[PDB]
Amino acid sequence: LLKYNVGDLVWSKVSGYPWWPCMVSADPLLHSYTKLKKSARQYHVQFFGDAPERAWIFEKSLVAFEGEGQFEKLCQESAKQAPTKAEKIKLLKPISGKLRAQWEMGIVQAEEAASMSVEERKAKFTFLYV
Amino acid sequence: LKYNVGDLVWSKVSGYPWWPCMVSADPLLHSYTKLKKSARQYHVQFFGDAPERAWIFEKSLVAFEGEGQFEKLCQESAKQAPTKAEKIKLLKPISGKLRAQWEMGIVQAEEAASMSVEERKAKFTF
Repeated sequence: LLKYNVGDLVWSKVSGYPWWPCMVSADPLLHSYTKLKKSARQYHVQFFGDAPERAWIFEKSLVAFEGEGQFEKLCQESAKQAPTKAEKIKLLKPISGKLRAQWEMGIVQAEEAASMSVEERKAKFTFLYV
Repeated sequence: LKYNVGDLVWSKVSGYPWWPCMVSADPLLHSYTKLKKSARQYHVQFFGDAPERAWIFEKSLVAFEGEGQFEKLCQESAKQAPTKAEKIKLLKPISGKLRAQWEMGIVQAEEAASMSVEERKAKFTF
């Protein structure tokens, strides 16, 4: 019912990627965290992991983050909606390699963040130029 | 395919000016091009002093010949803007930190353009 705010934890879905743990944050060059591409709202997110990536993601590809247990249900619904048999097969491959290691590292960071207050998690996990 | 890894391109992302980029392998997916079918995307790294990367639709990519192309791309994007609000935003001049980083990307892209493919791939791939 409410708009996400800076610091909220979300799952993000990018094509070719498993659902990914993120935090809504302000774009450091645009100084906005939500905007209209003007009727389709996006939010700015940073992707947890070892690499500090960020992106503008459409509202419909974001799901509020409660914990890693949601990942099962998100994947089942992505599979039971995959149009082609070819994408269904790609979705059923257990994630592996550097992709898996970066995703598991992202899950650990997001679960630490989920147990902090918003003001504390913004201080700790916001990417900043260093 | 219209581009190979190491090709310099301009990328259009909503809210951003046309931005100098290099086509590159996604470090996790290992691909540099893919279908989201019949709608091709390419993976790019945005020049500048912080590493950013994205998957961009081919229709939002233009081969990078030189800085002089920018105002041409901007004029064409403004004619095509879906709404007058978006048009007006495209016509406002860039400044502040966004422009400083844009100019950083223009320097590295010209520098990268002035060295061979495998030369540029070595230094600029993060």
